[PDB]
Parts: sequence; structure tokens; C-alpha cells
Amino acid sequence: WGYGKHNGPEHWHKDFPIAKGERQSPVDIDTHTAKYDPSLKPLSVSYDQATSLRILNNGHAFNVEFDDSQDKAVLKGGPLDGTYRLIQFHMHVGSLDGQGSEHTVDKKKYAAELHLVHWNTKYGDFGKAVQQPDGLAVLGIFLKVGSAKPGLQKVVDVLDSIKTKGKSADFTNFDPRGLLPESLDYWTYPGSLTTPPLLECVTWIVLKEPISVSSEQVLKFRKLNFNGEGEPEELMVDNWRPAQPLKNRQIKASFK
Ligand SMILES: [Hg+2]
Ligand SMILES: [Zn+2]
Repeated sequence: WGYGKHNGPEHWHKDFPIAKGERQSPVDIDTHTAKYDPSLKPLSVSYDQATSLRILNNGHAFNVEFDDSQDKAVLKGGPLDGTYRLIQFHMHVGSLDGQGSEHTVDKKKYAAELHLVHWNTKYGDFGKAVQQPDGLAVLGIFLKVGSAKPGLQKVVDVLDSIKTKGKSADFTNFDPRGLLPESLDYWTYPGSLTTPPLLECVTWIVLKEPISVSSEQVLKFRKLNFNGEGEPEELMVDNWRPAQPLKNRQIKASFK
């Protein structure tokens, strides 16, 4: 699987029939039909003691992995029940500033979308969590081009080390709090992982407020490669899945 004409999103259902399931992601967020829900508590993001380990290019995206042996960087509150541990974060980026995000707001696409993946501690490990309808919580952050996001520069600086598929580099002492917008207002709905295996185990929390990155920063996020060292160069751009039918789901908004 990949993002090409021959193994891209339209071909996934052949190996993962769940691609055609009832709670697939991403979806388009129609701001007018989203239900404001007051009973939604505010999100509680506690990343003060987070511990990043490595950054790697897996041929699908760059991923920053965190030590999730204990509750050091967790997500609680909002529509969640229980504590969810941060396991990793990755980015989907487009080839042009007008595309790149997976979720769309009223059909509007952003330049990129950051996904911070969390798993429900009541399940013990990540592997068990992906067997439960409420095993994961993914916080989605939109990116638009504007001013530079200093909190992302550390990632930008190291992309040289992990240019090709399979490369990895130590990436300790990285603070994920630097990736957050000022506001934590969000939309939430039950969905799935957006890459194979596409398991429907995710409670999506998509932040209303995008963050900005400079054009120079986004230029560098577009210089990674899907290919392995020594293969023809295929730039890692447009690694995103198109919106899926909402079907029998309602999107809730934590704000009006
Ligand atoms: Hg599941
Ligand atoms: Zn993702």
C-alpha cells in the first residue's frame, strides 16, 4: 500500500475490506451541521513530562515515537473516558499549499495535518487497544502557511537524517506542547486510523484552530522520500487519504 495510482487509497479495500466500513476517517466537517454539545468537558492535555525517543521515516510519513511505559504525556477529558497515553505523532502534507490535510472543514483543505496518537491505558498496551472500539484517541491539528512555528523547527532541522524509508534518528527531549494552538476547542466523532489497517478504534479530536508554519518550514517537510536509499526518488508528498462518508455518525463541537 501507498499513495500512488497503483496502491493508493482507492486500492486499499482489496487488502483491508474495512476501508469500506461504517466509521472510516477522515471525514469532512460541515460546521453548520455539527452539534454543539455542552456536556463535553474541556480537553486535558498533560505533556509536561513527555519523553520522545526517536524520529523515523517509515516510507509513509515521518513519526516521532515517545516512551509510553508510564503516564508521562497523557490526554484526558473532552469526550474521553480514561487516560490515553501519547505513543507517537506524524504528519500528512500536500504537494501544494491548498492540499495536505485529511480532515476538511466545509470542504476546505489545509496545507498539512499533524496526528498525535494516544492509546487507552485500561487496555495495557497499544496492541490490545486496537482491538477495542474505544482503544485510541487521535488529536488532529491543521497547519496553514504563515509565520514560523519555533516548536516545529527542531523536527525540521533533523529531517536530513531520515530522508529515506527505514532511516531513524535519536530524537530525545522534544516537547510536544510546542505543537499546540492557543485554543483547545475541538470537534469530535468516532472514526478510524486513516492508513492501513484502518481499524475503527479511534475517537477523533480535531482542533478548530490551526497552527502556522513558514513557507520555508513546509518546504522542508516536502523534501522527504517514500523510497528507500538507492531507489528512484519519490518525494513524500500528498500522503493523505480523501474524506470518507460520515454515514450514521454525528460530529460534536465543544464550542458555539
Ligand atoms: Hg477497534
Ligand atoms: Zn495520520
